[PDB]
Amino acid sequence: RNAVPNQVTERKFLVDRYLWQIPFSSNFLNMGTLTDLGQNVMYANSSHSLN
Amino acid sequence: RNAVPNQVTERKFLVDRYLWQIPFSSNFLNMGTLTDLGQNVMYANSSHSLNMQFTVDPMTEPTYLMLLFGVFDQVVINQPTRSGISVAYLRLPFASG
Amino acid sequence: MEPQREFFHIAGRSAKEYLSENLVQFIQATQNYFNIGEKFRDPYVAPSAGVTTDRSQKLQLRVVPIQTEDNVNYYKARFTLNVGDNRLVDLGSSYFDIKGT
Amino acid sequence: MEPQREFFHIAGRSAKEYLSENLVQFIQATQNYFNIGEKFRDPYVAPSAGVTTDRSQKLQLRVVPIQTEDNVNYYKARFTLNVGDNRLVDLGSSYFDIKGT
Amino acid sequence: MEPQREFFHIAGRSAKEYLSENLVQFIQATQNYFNIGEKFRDPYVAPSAGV
Amino acid sequence: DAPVTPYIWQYQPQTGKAAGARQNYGAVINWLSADNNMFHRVQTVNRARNLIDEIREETVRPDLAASFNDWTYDQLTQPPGTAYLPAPDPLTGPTTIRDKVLSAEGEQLAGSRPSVLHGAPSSKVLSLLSEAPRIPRTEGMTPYQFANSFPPVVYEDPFSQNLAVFPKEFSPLFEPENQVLASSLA
Amino acid sequence: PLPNIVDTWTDIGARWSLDVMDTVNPFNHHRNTGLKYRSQLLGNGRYCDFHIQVPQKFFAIKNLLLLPGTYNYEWYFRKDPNMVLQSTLGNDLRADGASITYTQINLYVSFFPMNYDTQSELELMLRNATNDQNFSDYLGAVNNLYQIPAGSSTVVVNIPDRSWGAFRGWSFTRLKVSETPRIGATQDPNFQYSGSIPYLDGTFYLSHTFQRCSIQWDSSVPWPGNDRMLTPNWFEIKRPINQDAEGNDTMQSNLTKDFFMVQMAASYNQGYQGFNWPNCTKHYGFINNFEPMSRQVPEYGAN
Amino acid sequence: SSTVVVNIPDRSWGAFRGWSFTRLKVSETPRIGATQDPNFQYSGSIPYLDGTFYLSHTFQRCSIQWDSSVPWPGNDRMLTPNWFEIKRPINQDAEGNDTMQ
Amino acid sequence: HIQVPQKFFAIKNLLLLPGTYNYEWYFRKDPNMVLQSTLGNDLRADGASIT
Amino acid sequence: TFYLSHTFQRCSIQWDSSVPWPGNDRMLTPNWFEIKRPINQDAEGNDTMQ
Amino acid sequence: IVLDLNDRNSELSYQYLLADLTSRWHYFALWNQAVDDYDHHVRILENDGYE
Amino acid sequence: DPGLKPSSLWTHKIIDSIIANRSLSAVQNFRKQPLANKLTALEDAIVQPRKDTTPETVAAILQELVAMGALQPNEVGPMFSDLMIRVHKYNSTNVQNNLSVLLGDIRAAQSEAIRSTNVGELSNQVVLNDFLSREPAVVPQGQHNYEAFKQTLRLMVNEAPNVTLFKSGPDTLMQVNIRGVNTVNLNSAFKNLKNFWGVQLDTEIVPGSISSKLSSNTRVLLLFLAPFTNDSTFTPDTFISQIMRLYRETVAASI
Repeated sequence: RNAVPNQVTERKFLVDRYLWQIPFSSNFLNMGTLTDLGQNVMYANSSHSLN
Repeated sequence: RNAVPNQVTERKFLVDRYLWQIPFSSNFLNMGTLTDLGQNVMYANSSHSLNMQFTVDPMTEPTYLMLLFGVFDQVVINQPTRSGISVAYLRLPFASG
Repeated sequence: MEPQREFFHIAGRSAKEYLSENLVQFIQATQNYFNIGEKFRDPYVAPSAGVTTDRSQKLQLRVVPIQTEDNVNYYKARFTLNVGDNRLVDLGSSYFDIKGT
Repeated sequence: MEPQREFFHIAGRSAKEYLSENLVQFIQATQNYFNIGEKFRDPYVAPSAGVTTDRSQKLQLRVVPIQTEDNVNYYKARFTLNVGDNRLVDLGSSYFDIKGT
Repeated sequence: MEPQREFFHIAGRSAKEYLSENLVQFIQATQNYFNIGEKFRDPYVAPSAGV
Repeated sequence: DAPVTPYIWQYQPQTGKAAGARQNYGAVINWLSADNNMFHRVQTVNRARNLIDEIREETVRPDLAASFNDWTYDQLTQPPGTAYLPAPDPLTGPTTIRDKVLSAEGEQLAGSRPSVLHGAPSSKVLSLLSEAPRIPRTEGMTPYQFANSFPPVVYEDPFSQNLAVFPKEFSPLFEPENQVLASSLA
Repeated sequence: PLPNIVDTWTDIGARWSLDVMDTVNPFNHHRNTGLKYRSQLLGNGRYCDFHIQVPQKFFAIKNLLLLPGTYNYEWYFRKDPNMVLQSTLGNDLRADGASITYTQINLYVSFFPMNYDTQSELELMLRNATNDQNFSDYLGAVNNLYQIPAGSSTVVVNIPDRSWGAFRGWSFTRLKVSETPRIGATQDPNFQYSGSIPYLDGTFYLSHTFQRCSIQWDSSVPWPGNDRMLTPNWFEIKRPINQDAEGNDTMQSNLTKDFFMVQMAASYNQGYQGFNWPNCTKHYGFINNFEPMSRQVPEYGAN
Repeated sequence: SSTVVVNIPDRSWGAFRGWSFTRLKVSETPRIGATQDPNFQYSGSIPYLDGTFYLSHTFQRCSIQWDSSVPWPGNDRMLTPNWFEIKRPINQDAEGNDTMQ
Repeated sequence: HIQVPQKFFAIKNLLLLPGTYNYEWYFRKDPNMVLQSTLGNDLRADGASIT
Repeated sequence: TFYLSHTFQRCSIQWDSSVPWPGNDRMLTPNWFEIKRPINQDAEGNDTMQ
Repeated sequence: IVLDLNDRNSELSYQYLLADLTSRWHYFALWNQAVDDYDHHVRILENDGYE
Repeated sequence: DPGLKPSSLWTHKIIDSIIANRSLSAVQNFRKQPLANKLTALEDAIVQPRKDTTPETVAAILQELVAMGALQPNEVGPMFSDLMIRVHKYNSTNVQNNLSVLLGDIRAAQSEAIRSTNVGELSNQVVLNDFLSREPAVVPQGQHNYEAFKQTLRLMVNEAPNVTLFKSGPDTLMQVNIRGVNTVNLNSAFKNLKNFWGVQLDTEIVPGSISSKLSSNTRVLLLFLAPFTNDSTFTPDTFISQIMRLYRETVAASI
């Protein structure tokens, strides 16, 4: 009944024992070990150089 | 060592979250989703009423009894044209009861 | 719409049968990432042909003992089981309903 | 670069294909007590063409209500889920993202 | 008369192949509501030579 | 000197079977206060409607009556649809490979041409929309077929034959599990 | 509470639930780990913001697959604090200053990036009339809330003559009137409770107190009526011991021999070849939460 | 009570013309088949014999089913397609469906 | 009021055909064998009895 | 036995110093991968899992 | 295409569907998927005194 | 049979299938067996176990009275144990001859039904309709080639001049007059053709590994059925529809 007004919420999350994985495929599913884009980068055998 | 004699035993049971079921089958087993009495010619092609009385323990306040009838709720849906959709709702046996 | 039990698939053909042959070959190929085959109802019907009779008989069957004996060490129970004509018993369902103080 | 892919079995033939047909019949007989078939790598290849488009297409769509209504008891919202051509949505992926106080 | 290993089904014919073939087609029909099944023994025999 | 009333059939909407047959009360002329002249006029138009029904029951296609309530797939009217043409290769689509080539040249693409519906090179593709199912329908008649076959039968003498041609199908509690087998019996 | 109703001596040595706590909702507890987790997931204070994701639970549009076209998808949300929010004590949230309000919502969908010529084959297969999508409600039931008056025991229900073809079975509990709302109206003014609703949640707890049950078709022909049960006319569920004469008491409890069978035969396909603990047990199953109990009391009155 | 279920068994249904229905008080309706009605303690206007119907409201709903399954008119003819909806109490109303205020 | 099984293996799963059968079986009244105490004392000395 | 996964905000991947990933306007924020956001900077409601 | 009846319960039908597909023990904070339970030693409490 | 007859009697018959009539397939199964399975077949050469044929003879005539419609099928339950309890009591030579004469009239009643109707002309169809019975009748990835393959197989049974179409114990063979490799196992040809119905000739890195999994058994079956089909047959642009127009034009051209 004597609760303070003007309260602000704070949200967070804890993730343990997990590497953030981002797969190298089109729809980010698992349609194969050798993925879709793993075969499509090999078009004309050029190169890429990412950051 | 000096327990009181002539004592009497009292049994009861607590059932939570269950919703007692009575299957409409001949041997009360699950031989199919569509049961065997459901496609029996005696019950399908004829009309019968239902008188079904219960007996519960008296409580101190009013109480609903949540009676459920096992029916077969089904839909179909066709989309024959772009921006076109249509359904057909139909359940056996309690079509608008 | 009629016959209203094969149209709404209460009974009749299974999900691999009332579909197009081109669509069954699709939902088997594109299955491990884009599931469609859970969107089609598959019936599952009882036999209702020669599995349970009209003739009146009991499901569970009490018997009383014929004659009993009480000793200081043991108690004798003696039963006469009757399996009638065209009946059938599995003895795995047999158990003693013993009762005392 | 293939054929250095196919020799190291990144891609190519499955485990019951590049092995000799007498060895496969050995490791299926002696399987319950002396397992060998986990010592042979088996490729698993995504189809890479014909499944996913290349063109610029939004993957997950937010849509806000057209014409709401607010009173004491309820709160209407009305959406125009505008599925264009060449797009497919399962409504299992649909949910209302409600923010309030 | 029939030998002891064969009569009591310690070794010999499996349950698919000493029943009546109209009992096998009967027990495979039910299998769920009234299982006969396990009222018949199945010999499981080590190879004992060449292993 | 009075003809009999024809037995009308009962169609069960679920399962499509016939649920017995009762006689056609509810279409009976009340002759019970007619003299000898109006009674001959009334029983003439009763003999006229039986003569129409005996013509119509001549064409009952007598192997539907043999497998009564036991109809299989080749005796039922199926929904129309073409045969099976195999689905074409999606690699041979008009814009599938060129999207993998024009983008890998450096472009980013967005946009497409509407389809044939506006939302065998091409007859194989458009045969997907009018295709029959794999297994046709078994065990059920549409009311289009239950009215085309099975007219109201007429039973000129009531129950004065052998018990083998006893009309057991007229009872509503008739299952197809019994000793004697069905045939063309009025 | 009064002091002497419980202490460390009450029903000592006896696994026995209290006779007056039986018809009291056990989910109105602070060890209710779901409600404690659902309350702490929002926050700890009084004034809180929230950001939630709600499903679509209507079965026809639960997992429908859509083809191209412009669609129109509206829906009404509730604002009743007794219905939306759950309290541990189960008081009136309408009475105090509890209020829900919505500042903005939006719908999220996920378009699968299918190839434009693979979709052109899959659309044509689903525009076909023989590839119509079928869906079914998982429960498949008809809700009927027949009312027991306060202090009564016998309730007769009456259904006039219907088809009864492809009928599946019965299911029944008891629900308190104060704990069960009226959903068919836009707002229930007689709904003064805000704990767990057993009509909407699973949470049934009055599954006992069902002394007898009898099914009868045309005020004649009892069902099953072919001398199937032990007492072949009615489904006797409880028989209180000191009235029982010959068996009829499974599990060291009041549940009868004939009716324990038709619950194991319905749920777990047993009864004819011996009972055992089943392999796959669901959350709303029978033998998971059936708990018998016993105690003794001395005779009272004389000395 | 607030629900009537009227059942008719099978019949020829040839050249059926239509339906008509009201409500009548039991006190205001005699049984004419007797030579004198002993339970008829009323002498005002009889709506069963005069015109004088006045309880032609209080109906709310009407549902028609053929052979317990087939609806009429089930061709999606009405807005509420499974039953003729007669009254709709306002504050229980969203999508219009109310005439003449 | 309890329910005791039959655990001899030629009856435990026997599928019995029609006919009249006589099924006699003895029960123990020994308190040390039937009952089970925590401390493992002598119950036939400590007043325990069953009937 | 990691414990510092909850402390990433952004993952911006760029192929030839000109081409982002996944590109093609896939995500709601297509240019990078926005992992966590403070809720005061969220007025548009792009937060899962409460 | 959403024709809504009063004899239906889409709320409880979802609660029995979720107990069929997934386990009920786990807490999935997206759909607020947390099971209403009680304490097994409180409802059906067992008075054993004290050690 | 009701049936009172067991199937697969190899523990009694494998040892006089090697000595008498010199079966090579029975030798290959016999060497494979373990030592315990092997010693239970060497005594049955020495002493053969004598089986009582009385309950199989009594049950043979109870099934005939069901077949003539004399008594209902629920009555051979109680009436069989009432007739066996009589022949256990009053067993004599005059009774054991009465069972054989009644049993001799069962076979003579049905052998007259074979020669008069001439169902021996249709002896190919009876073995063949028994073969197409326990089959699944619904295949995945197929179902129009699969239904049409059975109809052209029933056409070959009726239209070919001399096909014996006999059967061994587990399976069904098929013997035509082309000398050499006459026989075709129809059972193991339908396990090889289980997956190859709806296969379309698109996904081939190398041609082969689709037509190479066709064994030498089922390839001869595709050679025997090739002249008796058409182009109004198997659905076009599939794998089986282009075999059957390749094997047809290697027979219609090799004349």
